[PDB]
Amino acid sequence: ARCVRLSAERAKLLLAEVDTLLFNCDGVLWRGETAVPGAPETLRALRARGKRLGFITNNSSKTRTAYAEKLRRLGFGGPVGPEAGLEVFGTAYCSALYLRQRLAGVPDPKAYVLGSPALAAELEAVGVTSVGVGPDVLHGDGPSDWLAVPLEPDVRAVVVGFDPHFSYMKLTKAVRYLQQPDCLLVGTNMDNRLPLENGRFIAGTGCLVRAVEMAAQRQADIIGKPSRFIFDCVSQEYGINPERTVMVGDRLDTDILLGSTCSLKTILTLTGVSSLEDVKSNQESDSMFKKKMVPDFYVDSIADLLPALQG
Amino acid sequence: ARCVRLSAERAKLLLAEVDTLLFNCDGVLWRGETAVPGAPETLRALRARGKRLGFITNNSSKTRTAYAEKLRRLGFGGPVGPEAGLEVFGTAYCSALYLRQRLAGVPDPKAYVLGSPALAAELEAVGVTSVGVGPDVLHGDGPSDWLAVPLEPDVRAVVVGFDPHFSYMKLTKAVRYLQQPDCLLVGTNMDNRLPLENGRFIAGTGCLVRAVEMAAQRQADIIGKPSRFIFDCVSQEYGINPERTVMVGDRLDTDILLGSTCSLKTILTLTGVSSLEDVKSNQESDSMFKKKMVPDFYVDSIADLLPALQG
Ligand SMILES: O=C(Nc1ccccc1C(=O)O)c1ccc(Oc2ccc(C(=O)Nc3ccccc3C(=O)O)cc2)cc1
Ligand SMILES: O=C(Nc1ccccc1C(=O)O)c1ccc(Oc2ccc(C(=O)Nc3ccccc3C(=O)O)cc2)cc1
Ligand SMILES: O=C(Nc1ccccc1C(=O)O)c1ccc(Oc2ccc(C(=O)Nc3ccccc3C(=O)O)cc2)cc1
Ligand SMILES: O=C(Nc1ccccc1C(=O)O)c1ccc(Oc2ccc(C(=O)Nc3ccccc3C(=O)O)cc2)cc1
Ligand SMILES: [K+]
Repeated sequence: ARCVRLSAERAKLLLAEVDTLLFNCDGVLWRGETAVPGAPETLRALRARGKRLGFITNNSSKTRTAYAEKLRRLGFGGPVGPEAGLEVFGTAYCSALYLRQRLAGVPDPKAYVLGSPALAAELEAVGVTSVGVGPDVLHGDGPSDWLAVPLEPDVRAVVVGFDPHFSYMKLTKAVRYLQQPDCLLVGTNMDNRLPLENGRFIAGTGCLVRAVEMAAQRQADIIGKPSRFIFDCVSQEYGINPERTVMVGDRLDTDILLGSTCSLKTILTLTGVSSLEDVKSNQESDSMFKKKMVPDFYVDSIADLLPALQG
Repeated sequence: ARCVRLSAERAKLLLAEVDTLLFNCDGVLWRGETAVPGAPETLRALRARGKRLGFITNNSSKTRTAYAEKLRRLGFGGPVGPEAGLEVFGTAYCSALYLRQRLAGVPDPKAYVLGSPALAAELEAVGVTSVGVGPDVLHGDGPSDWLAVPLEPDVRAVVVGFDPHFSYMKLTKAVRYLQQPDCLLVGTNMDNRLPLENGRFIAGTGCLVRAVEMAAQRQADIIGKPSRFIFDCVSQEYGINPERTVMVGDRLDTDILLGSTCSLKTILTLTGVSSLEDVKSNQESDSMFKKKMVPDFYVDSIADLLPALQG
């Protein structure tokens, strides 16, 4: 955990020692719809050497198939056909898995999803009916009118994911549903800001999840990184061996901390949000938790692996 | 800080040593439009005894003048006419004063207010123009469209107050405005829940302010209780003497903590949010901050002061 630059020799040693590599799609492989220069060639070379490539993302907007299509379109060489989805693990699919297990044996389970269409679709495939996907503008002169709005009959969970239609009405409805102790609170991810191309960014799902949490005085179960649950899903379907697996990430609090908590080796790409200066601040601090989110190796871009892989 | 019940004897002695009593309007004096039973008579008796009564509230929805009208309407016996407003101190008015200080020397001052009409009105009286009050529904299929929406040219502050129209578009616009370093971030209050009559509650301004804070990675300046600023505003016009002043409140984290930090004596009314068990948790805990939010006296309702006052 010394944030060593992964030079070609160091990279060759690490690559020989690891037969699986896990990546964060946003900020490592690609930004916006534009690939990080050289990243596609790097991942294709890694597949050529026989290394298993897996993808972990905190984005609830896209399904497994959609993310796989993006990776193939941009030349990261995923398997073609339906099998592609198996390679990518995202908060939407993992949220569906969490609700499948937790609400197992519940008849015709339904949930209030303050989230994207893909999240609702993944839940539907799991069998969880979804309500609340879409706009919910506020109507009423005062609080009583807002609290009077009708609610769906059987809602056993609230899923907070990226919802551009998020409103105070949705927050009030979420609180009302969550007043029942049985009702679960699920947060897709806890990212404060999410990066976009050209150094632009938009507010992160975490802002919504913290708003709902505070309003209901409940602590949500966060499916996404850095929670061990997303790693457990990957481990259930990939059979990950922590000693022989690497996590490539751009965000210290989510990706790198996932690696540290789950005993995976960590590579930090500076293409994305986090910076070497942030690592230095965490290193200097005496807090052990801050020390956890310190990467084993750092690369300017994933493309810096190409010299070793082009061997 | 032993949370002793305010018996009639204790009340008479305490009233003898204190010549000013400050109250929280919501949850102590009244809930909704329904007054706490006997409270109007208590405050009227305090006026008759000569005790100076002042009001501090975290609600940005209501103007100073409107709160005064509520006080006379419900029989709490404030001075009639314009001077009524002098008695009430609220987050809207205090926020306007804060912006008067910070935006002093600014031509045509403007702010993006995620808030009520009353908040904008108080700002307007101070001279600060308001933008964004009202619905701003999100339209557009993706992030680029949302960030392309035009913004007003001159915004030197963003004020996050209770906004029933809060939406992701308003959060994005607030983030964009706060990206300029000069732009200030002001939060009217930081309450997670606000109480309503009938034991129901809705989400608080604090949830919205925390969402904006996280999205902008900025620390908002919180005007409302327990911030020292609201007490300074009260003291500017009242000349508060801590030895002779009491704070009557229903919420430990806001009212009682203001009393402790500003060295005012504290009475807890159980009519509102906080409960004796919460006080017990703070007393038992070894955290010093929890010990700060422990009331000196506790009264079931302010009406239990009437026996001492009817003397
Ligand atoms: O919810 C969306 N749509 C709809 C909802 C209801 C009805 C119709 C639609 C309709 O698109 O017709 C939606 C969701 C997302 C949208 O863009 C985004 C694309 C990508 C991301 C993203 O990088 N996400 C993250 C990445 C890293 C870490 C966290 C996140 C996160 O999202 O928390 C975000 C938004 C557009 C429409
Ligand atoms: O989130 C809160 N609770 C919970 C969340 C999950 C589960 C349980 C609870 C549970 O309280 O059982 C929360 C707690 C307390 C809250 O009041 C507050 C009151 C005042 C302030 C405040 O002025 N703070 C600041 C002061 C000055 C400058 C900046 C700030 C700032 O906060 O930035 C904060 C919270 C609210 C929610
Ligand atoms: O009690 C209230 N507050 C608080 C009390 C204690 C602690 C915290 C808060 C706290 O708000 O954080 C309260 C009272 C009344 C409330 O109804 C409201 C209803 C409507 C609006 C509002 O913007 N309305 C409009 C805005 C734009 C355009 C039109 C309108 C309209 O009403 O036509 C605000 C508050 C909420 C909380
Ligand atoms: O608040 C954040 N920022 C700032 C705000 C103001 C000023 C400066 C900063 C500034 O980062 O300089 C913030 C930082 C990092 C954030 O990622 C996080 C991701 C996840 C969690 C988290 O609890 N993850 C959970 C996982 C499992 C179980 C429970 C939780 C839970 O959240 O309950 C915290 C931070 C977010 C905001
Ligand atoms: K960077």
